[PDB]
Amino acid sequence: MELITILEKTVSPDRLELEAAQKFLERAAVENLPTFLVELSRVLANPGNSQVARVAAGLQIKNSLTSKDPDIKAQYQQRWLAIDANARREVKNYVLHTLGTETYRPSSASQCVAGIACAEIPVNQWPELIPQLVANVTNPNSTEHMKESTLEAIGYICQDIDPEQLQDKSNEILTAIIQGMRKEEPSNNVKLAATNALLNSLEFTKANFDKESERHFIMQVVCEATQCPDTRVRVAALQNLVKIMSLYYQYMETYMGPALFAITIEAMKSDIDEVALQGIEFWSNVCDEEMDLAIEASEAAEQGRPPEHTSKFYAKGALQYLVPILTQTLTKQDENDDDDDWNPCKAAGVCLMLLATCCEDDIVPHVLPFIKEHIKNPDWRYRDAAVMAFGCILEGPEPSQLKPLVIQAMPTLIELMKDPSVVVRDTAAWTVGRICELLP
Amino acid sequence: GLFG
Repeated sequence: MELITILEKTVSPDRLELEAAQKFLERAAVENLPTFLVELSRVLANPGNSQVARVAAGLQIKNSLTSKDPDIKAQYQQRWLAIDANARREVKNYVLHTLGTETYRPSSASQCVAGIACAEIPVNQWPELIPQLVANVTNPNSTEHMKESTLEAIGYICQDIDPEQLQDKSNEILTAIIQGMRKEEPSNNVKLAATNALLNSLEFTKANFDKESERHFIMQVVCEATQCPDTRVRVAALQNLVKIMSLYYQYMETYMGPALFAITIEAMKSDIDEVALQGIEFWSNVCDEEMDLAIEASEAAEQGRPPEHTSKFYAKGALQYLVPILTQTLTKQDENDDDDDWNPCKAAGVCLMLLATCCEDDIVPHVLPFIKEHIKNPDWRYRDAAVMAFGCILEGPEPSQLKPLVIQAMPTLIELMKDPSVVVRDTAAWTVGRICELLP
Repeated sequence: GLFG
C-alpha cells in the first residue's frame, strides 16, 4: 500500500477509492513536492511497473509542471524552478532515463520532458537535454522505442515552448526529426512521431527552408510521407503541407506544379474524412495566403512600387478541379448531427466561400452547372448541396454581376424554404438571407 | 540528489 498502490487507485472504478487516492496525491504535491516528484519519476522510470502505474506516475509529474491556464502554468513553472537544483537534477535524470523503456503508447515520459523543459530551457537550466534528445534519435543503434519516444518529447517541446527559444538549435533538432521521417525508417510509429514533431518545428526552420538544398529534402521527405500506408502518418504529413503552405508560400513553385496539386487533390477525394479534411484545409490556406497577397499587392499599387512578395494564383489555376470536388463534398451532409461538427462538408463550404472571394468572378460559371443540375433533386442532400453552393458563391463575384443570377434563382430559392427537408429549409433560409443583405 |  505504497505509491504504486495509490497511483493505480487513480483509475479504480470505485468512486470512494478514487477521491481517496486523489486527495493523497494532492497533499503530497503540497506538503512534500520535491520528494513526491523524485518518487513519481522513479516509478515512471522503472520498466518493472504496470502501465497503469507508470502512466499515472507520468500524469502526476506532468500535472505539477503545466496547465492550460497561462496563469496557473506560470505558477507551476516557477514553483519548479524554486525547487532544489539537485532534486530537479534527479527528476530530470529519471524522466530522461525512461525514454526507450516503455512498451505502451504514447510515451508518458515525453510529456514530462516537455514539461520541465518548457520551464527550464528559457532559462538555460537544462542545456544538455536537446543534445541528448538528438543523440538518442540519431544513434545508429538506438532502438525502435528510443527514437519513437524521444521524437515525441522533441515534438512536445517544439509544440509548447516559444519557437523563439530553439532557432539556435533548429539544425540539430531538424536533423533528428528528418531522420525518423526518411523512408529508410522501418517503423511507421517512429515515422509518425517524427512527422508530428516536424509540424511544430516549422516555426523556426525558416533558415533551412531558405537553403534550396535543404528545402528540397524536407519537401521530399514530407511528400514521401503523404504516401505512407499508415493513415496516421499520412494525415500528419498532409498537415505539414498545410502549414508549409502558409509559412513558405514563396517557395512552393518547384513542388506545387508536379507534386502538391496531385497529392492534395487526391487527399480531398479520400474516403477517410480526416484525410479529405487536410486536402481541403490546404487549398483554403492557399486562398487565404493569396487573398492577403492581393492586398499587399494593391497596397503597393498606391505606393507606386512592387510588393515584397507576389501571388502565383494557384487557387485560380485549380478552380477547374477544385470546384467539382468541393460541390461534390457538400453532398456528404450530416442528416443527424452537430451543426458544430467539422466534417468535410463543413470544410468544403467554408473553402468554397474562400475560393469565391478569391477567384471572384470566375467562380460562378464553374458552380452554376452543379446548382442547376441539382437544385431540383430527389435526394435532399444534393438539393441542399445545390442551395448551399449557391449561397457560397454569393460573396466574391461583382455585386452587379450577381444580381441577374439572383433573378432566376430567387424563384426556386423560395420554394425550397418550404422544402420538406429541415436541412434544405435551413440552408435556403441562410442563402436568401445573404441575398437580401448584400445586393440590396 | 534529493537527500543529503
